[PDB]
Amino acid sequence: KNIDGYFKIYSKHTPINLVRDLPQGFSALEPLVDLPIGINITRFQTLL
Amino acid sequence: NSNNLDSKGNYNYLYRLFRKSNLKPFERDISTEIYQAGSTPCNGVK
Repeated sequence: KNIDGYFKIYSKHTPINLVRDLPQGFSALEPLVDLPIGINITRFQTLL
Repeated sequence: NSNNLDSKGNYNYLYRLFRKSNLKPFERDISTEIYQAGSTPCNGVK
């Protein structure tokens, strides 16, 4: 998430076992870090 | 006042006199393109 140049990150890790579908279980991610990024992001690419 | 600090004469202080849209809160814009105040596309034309 991003607001007024303040980019926020949330995350969660859980043991699971499914092939292609997301798990039916319910879980809430928790806030991780906030930085004044100062860029109104409109594009992104995951790096491998 | 910074006359004793910034006034040499000094002209290295600039401000954007023309922009096609107003800036949002705490927004910045360092665009260098020639302002197209008319329908004529000023793509390098002055």
